[PDB]
Amino acid sequence: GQMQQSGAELVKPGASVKLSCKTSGFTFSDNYISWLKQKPGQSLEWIAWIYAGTGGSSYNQKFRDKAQLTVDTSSRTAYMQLSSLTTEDSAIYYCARHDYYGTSGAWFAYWGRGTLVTVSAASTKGPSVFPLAPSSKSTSGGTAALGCLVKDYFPEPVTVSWNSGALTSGVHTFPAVLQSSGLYSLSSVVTVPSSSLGTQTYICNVNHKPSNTKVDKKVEPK
Amino acid sequence: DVLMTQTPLSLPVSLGDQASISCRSSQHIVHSNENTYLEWYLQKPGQSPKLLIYKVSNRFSGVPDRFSGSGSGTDFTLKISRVEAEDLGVYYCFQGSHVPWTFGGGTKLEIKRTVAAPSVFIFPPSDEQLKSGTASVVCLLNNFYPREAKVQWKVDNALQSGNSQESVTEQDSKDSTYSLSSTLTLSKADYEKHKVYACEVTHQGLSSPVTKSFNRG
Amino acid sequence: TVPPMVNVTRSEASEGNITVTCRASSFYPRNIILTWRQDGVSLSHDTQQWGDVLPDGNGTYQTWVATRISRGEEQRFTCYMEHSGNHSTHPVPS
Repeated sequence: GQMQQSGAELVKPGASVKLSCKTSGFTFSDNYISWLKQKPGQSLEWIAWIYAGTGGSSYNQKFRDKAQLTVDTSSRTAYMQLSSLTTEDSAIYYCARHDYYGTSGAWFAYWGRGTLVTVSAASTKGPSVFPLAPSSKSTSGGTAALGCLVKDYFPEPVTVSWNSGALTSGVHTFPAVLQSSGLYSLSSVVTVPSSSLGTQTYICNVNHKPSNTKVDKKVEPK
Repeated sequence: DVLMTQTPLSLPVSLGDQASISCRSSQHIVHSNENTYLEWYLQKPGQSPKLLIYKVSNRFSGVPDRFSGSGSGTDFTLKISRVEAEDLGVYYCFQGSHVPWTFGGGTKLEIKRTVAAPSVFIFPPSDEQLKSGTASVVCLLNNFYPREAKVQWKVDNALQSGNSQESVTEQDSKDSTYSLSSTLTLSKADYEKHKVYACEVTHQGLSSPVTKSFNRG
Repeated sequence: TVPPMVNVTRSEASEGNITVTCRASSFYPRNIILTWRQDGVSLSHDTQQWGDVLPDGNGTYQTWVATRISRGEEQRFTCYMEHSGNHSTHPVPS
């Protein structure tokens, strides 16, 4: 089936947020929906499950007062409400299903893509996008490297494609680094034939959903 | 609570070799219904965890038979008989037997491939950025193995410090390599006060260190 | 003590055959027997698939058991459920 999780959230300390896991392509009422927490570069924790058929639940006692699971049978959608948010509640949150009839005793058989929750008082901010131009200084053999510096945004995440998804071959988009400013920055590069730099145009497409921003930057040789 | 300890934390393995990961629980994990809900998950880079094995030894649909799970009491093992490139990522054992349910710390599988020297590139800051008062000079190290590498910045033969940040990608399944970006961040004034900007790279695959550089203008 | 609600469902219909699943739900305590029978005789373990005996989230438990049969033989099969003294036998809908 499908398990569509909502986009990343920026939320203030002390506030709450309601995460959604909209699903299709399977009998929703025959599934235990679990929610799991992962801080980037760390392991996972199990928060709770709710059986969609009954609305009954089990809670990790650590998240007793933190999380509240609900289910809407009509829309085939699961919800987790997290409340009284602190910085330690900043993490990726996954919904996962136990296909109780299809593969019984397998708890997290199918997963959503994850919703990144950032708990911070800082405002949203869209990135500035600068070219990393190809040149003799960025040419090794017959191939050249070119790219985009996506700078000064908050919070995570940002997504980068090249030529509207037509270019994926040779691409590396680096993990963002938190600058001392409190804003993120990342680079996205692509290796191409040196002889292509004349005719073939290259454009990075940056999308930052938390600030409702799309930037397209053409990258020409210097 | 049931504590879940994995061995090793990082697992270098050559293509086609046998890899195996241990998962040790602090007490028994037989659910009162007499099943043992030990599960193994693989998190590939940039993806959510995927189920490989459930109830100790049951291979999930789609999972190749090279993946195998076993063990009992407090001692459980996942084995991969012929490690392909797409197997890289972080492996987690999980117990769903006693509340609260708990994961192991994770085991990072890396493909141990032949030494690959990086292709080194340098990028000057754009005109668009310099108008706003900052200069970012970016150095790229592309498609190398192993992960270990040193990037040194130099501005007129003077070693830099405290004014750069690094980022390394996860291992690419396509060729078992890494790539690294190093950003030198200066003010426009400081940037325009010097001529020669150089990125110096040290890595196993390079006979001697490689320098890429440019002159401002 | 709470007795289970037994419910048989028909699925995976093709080539004159069907899969029949006997669900048992909303029961307490955990201990239960559930098995398909042909002519009152319990089927082999290797001819049936079992759901794990797991909690509802309301303090009660649920399980299931399923098997493949031919259309025309429904009257021949029954789901036997036993739970805390009491027991019952449940037909296949046609």
